[PDB]
Amino acid sequence: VWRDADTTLFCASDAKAYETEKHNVWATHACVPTDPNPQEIHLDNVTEKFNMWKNNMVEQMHTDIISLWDQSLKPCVKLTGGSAITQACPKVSFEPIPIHYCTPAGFAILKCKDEGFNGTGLCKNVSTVQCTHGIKPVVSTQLLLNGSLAEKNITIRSENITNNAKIIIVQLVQPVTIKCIRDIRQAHCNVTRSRWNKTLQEVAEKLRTYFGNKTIIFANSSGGDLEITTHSFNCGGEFFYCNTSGLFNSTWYVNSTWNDTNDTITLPCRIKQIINMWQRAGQAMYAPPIPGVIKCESNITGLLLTRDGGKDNNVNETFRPGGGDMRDNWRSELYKYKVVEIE
Amino acid sequence: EIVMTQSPVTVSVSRGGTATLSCRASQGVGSDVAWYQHKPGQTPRLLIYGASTRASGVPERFSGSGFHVDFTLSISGLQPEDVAIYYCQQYETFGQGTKVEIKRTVAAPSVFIFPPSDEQLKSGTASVVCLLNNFYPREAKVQWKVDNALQSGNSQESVTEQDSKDSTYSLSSTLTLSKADYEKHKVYACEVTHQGLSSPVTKSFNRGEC
Amino acid sequence: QVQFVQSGAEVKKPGASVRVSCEASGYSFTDYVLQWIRQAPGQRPEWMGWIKPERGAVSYAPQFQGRLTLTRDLYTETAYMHFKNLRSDDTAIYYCARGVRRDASWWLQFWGQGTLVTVSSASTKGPSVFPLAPSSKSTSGGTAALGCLVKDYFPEPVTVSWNSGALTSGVHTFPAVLQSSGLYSLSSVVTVPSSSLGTQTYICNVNHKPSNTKVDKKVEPK
Ligand SMILES: *[C@@H]1O[C@H](CO)[C@@H](O)[C@H](O)[C@H]1NC(C)=O
Ligand SMILES: *[C@@H]1O[C@H](CO)[C@@H](O)[C@H](O)[C@H]1NC(C)=O
Ligand SMILES: *[C@@H]1O[C@H](CO)[C@@H](O)[C@H](O)[C@H]1NC(C)=O
Ligand SMILES: *[C@@H]1O[C@H](CO)[C@@H](O)[C@H](O)[C@H]1NC(C)=O
Ligand SMILES: *[C@@H]1O[C@H](CO)[C@@H](O)[C@H](O)[C@H]1NC(C)=O
Ligand SMILES: *[C@@H]1O[C@H](CO)[C@@H](O)[C@H](O)[C@H]1NC(C)=O
Ligand SMILES: *[C@@H]1O[C@H](CO)[C@@H](O)[C@H](O)[C@H]1NC(C)=O
Ligand SMILES: *[C@@H]1O[C@H](CO)[C@@H](O)[C@H](O)[C@H]1NC(C)=O
Ligand SMILES: *[C@@H]1O[C@H](CO)[C@@H](O)[C@H](O)[C@H]1NC(C)=O
Ligand SMILES: [Ca+2]
Ligand SMILES: [Ca+2]
Repeated sequence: VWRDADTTLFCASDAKAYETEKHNVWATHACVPTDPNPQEIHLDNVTEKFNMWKNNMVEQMHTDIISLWDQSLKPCVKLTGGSAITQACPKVSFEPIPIHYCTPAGFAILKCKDEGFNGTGLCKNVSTVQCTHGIKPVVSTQLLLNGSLAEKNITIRSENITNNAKIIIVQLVQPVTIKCIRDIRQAHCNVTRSRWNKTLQEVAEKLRTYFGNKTIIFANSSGGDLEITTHSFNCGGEFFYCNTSGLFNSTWYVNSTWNDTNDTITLPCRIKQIINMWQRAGQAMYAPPIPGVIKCESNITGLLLTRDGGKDNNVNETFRPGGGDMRDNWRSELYKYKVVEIE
Repeated sequence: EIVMTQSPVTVSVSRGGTATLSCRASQGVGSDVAWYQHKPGQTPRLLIYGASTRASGVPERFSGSGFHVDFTLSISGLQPEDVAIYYCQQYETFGQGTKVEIKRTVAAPSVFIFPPSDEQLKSGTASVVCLLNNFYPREAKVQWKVDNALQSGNSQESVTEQDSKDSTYSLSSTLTLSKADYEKHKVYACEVTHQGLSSPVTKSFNRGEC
Repeated sequence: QVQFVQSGAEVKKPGASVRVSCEASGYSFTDYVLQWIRQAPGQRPEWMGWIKPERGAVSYAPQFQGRLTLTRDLYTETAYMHFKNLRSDDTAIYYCARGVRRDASWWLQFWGQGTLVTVSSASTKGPSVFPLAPSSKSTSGGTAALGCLVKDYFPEPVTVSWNSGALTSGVHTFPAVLQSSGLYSLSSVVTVPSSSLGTQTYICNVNHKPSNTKVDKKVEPK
């Protein structure tokens, strides 16, 4: 019949062959056009195991987005290894578009339709499709932006939630808008305070289903490169680094409500020219920002968290923002898919 | 919160026998448990991981079985070189350890007493040392007497690791006194009680007497 | 082969700071969690924290939060443990270690050689070495015991040999004890034929590298 397999996938997109924006440009040669009327077939009485943490689709997407970035966002200087590389570094238009991943002949994608499927285990409602949904390849840490939302309940996905070395992917039901704007390197981002606190209350409540009736604490990153200790992302081709202390700095007892004790949280940000690459070990330097107002607005649709360990602590659990491996970003979207080969 | 509780405190099995060590988890942890061997002064050594997988290079006499809350390490054909403390682990949490020793026939200690040297005394302190050599089992009572007064709280003991060839222990007890107190008394005695001795053995000397 | 080489022993006063290094080789440094574990005398292993070298993400055991930091240098593939506001019960062997597999970060197959960090108000001091002289009542044609008392040194460790390594059988060198004074002491003893006491020289060789003290002590019947 069929069985789990790894194969070379292809991508599909609605890219504009005329557009100068770099995702469009890449997708014009890397991908085919989307199918106007894609077919999805329910597999009656079929049960299948998935593992979002060992899904090779993720790796294929990762290598593609690496290629997109490499040929799109050229640094003035690269220090990959000990050798320094000088080159042209123009400002570009850079705004993600959805990319779909599809199986070639002889292979198929199975799709789990179970509500709040955690990404690992038996799916009861399976369908087959030729392509995934359209995934914007948004590169960020701490907050997942412009991603998919859970239908009904906040959903937690972790390879082992009690293993403090494992990332915890959180998917929200309601998005929280984050509005950013740009010493020409000084910038800042706003989130609605009431909305963000209601979210944390609900995230806390969900975490208690795994960790028990305990106090849930959100705290800032314990360390690492700036890309992961801040919410880093890009807007208008520029690399933003935003301090999220104002977002992760609260203690939620079992009886706590957002109502306890402007309605705006302002996050201080900086636009950096010197950055650590996510694709690759090494440093890249870009040109300063062009004069004028730089603005972008995104929806927070998920979080990347870690949890503190400890051999002794009852009473509370502490969670901190994390990320850095963009494969986890792709996983947050690809968790419900797996590739199979046909007889 | 996870607690890993090991038992027994000590396993004593004759050479060639099987040692069975247990580790209980306070909540279900699937197969996510490992075991280590630790000898004093050496780096801990991975034996078993994922409850049952033998680590590279580990002798086949080591095996593991476990799931959920119960975990066991078994050592068949027990060898003197397996004498060590064994720890179970669940991610960052470690159990308290279980000691494994070889069980052998009872062997009485040979006992020796050593007076303080002249050089030490000239500096204001007297150390008196009592040696128990090559005995089994490890449990022994060593009592210092000074002019027949039992001394307590002024001595420290040290014990060697079980010997790989004869499976015995040796033990030292060191009594520390000021020079002034040492010179106030005549008879210094170490009294040893042990399973291999039908009655306690006392070794003694008189201060200032060859 | 996967290999970790750590920096040398450290001795510190309470309130001081220490940095221990861990040089990695034989594998892809950025693809594995690197764990830091300590073990204090008579205690089980204790997790300090971990670092993921690709971007330096970390996790610190709660009891060390506020005085522990873990970093790395990707060019030399060396990890560092920075541990401050030290207390006496921080006295332990400190290790870096790595798991069996990338997705088994806790099952520690590969360990550095360890770094002793001693924390005490005591100051470095070499031992006094005193004789444990063979008894004048040693059984004729039987077995005698003699030894060396290696007293009042700091920090660990001390090594002891007999006759420059030529005498090894019958030797018991005991684990050190820590005295209420804050100094260590141990004894080394050996049993030999009583008939040898008049003809064989017996010398204990004591090395205390922390104070650069070496002692050769001849022990004979008083
Ligand atoms: C599977 O599909 C059926 C029919 O739509 C639905 O009633 C059921 O809730 C689904 N099961 C899961 C696990 O979501
Ligand atoms: C994830 O969902 C599966 C069913 O699809 C379930 O068997 C498993 O227990 C879930 N994992 C956790 C940690 O809840
Ligand atoms: C953020 O909020 C502050 C205070 O209301 C305001 O001054 C600023 O213009 C806001 N910025 C954005 C991006 O909305
Ligand atoms: C976390 O918060 C502390 C103050 O509570 C601050 O010193 C530290 O810089 C913060 N970390 C980050 C990444 O902002
Ligand atoms: C982030 O904000 C916190 C709180 O104001 C501050 O202590 C910390 O220094 C900031 N981080 C950076 C890198 O500026
Ligand atoms: C973190 O919370 C404390 C109150 O517990 C508050 O005083 C402080 O302003 C908060 N930090 C930031 C950077 O928002
Ligand atoms: C999120 O989507 C909006 C369009 O709705 C876009 O303008 C913005 O740049 C996106 N954010 C990121 C970080 O890609
Ligand atoms: C975020 O998405 C929600 C719908 O899920 C929408 O109401 C909101 O306008 C979006 N915000 C932006 C700026 O895209
Ligand atoms: C880790 O997850 C697996 C299922 O993927 C589960 O069987 C195991 O019990 C988990 N580990 C712990 C310690 O809970
Ligand atoms: Ca910069
Ligand atoms: Ca034997």
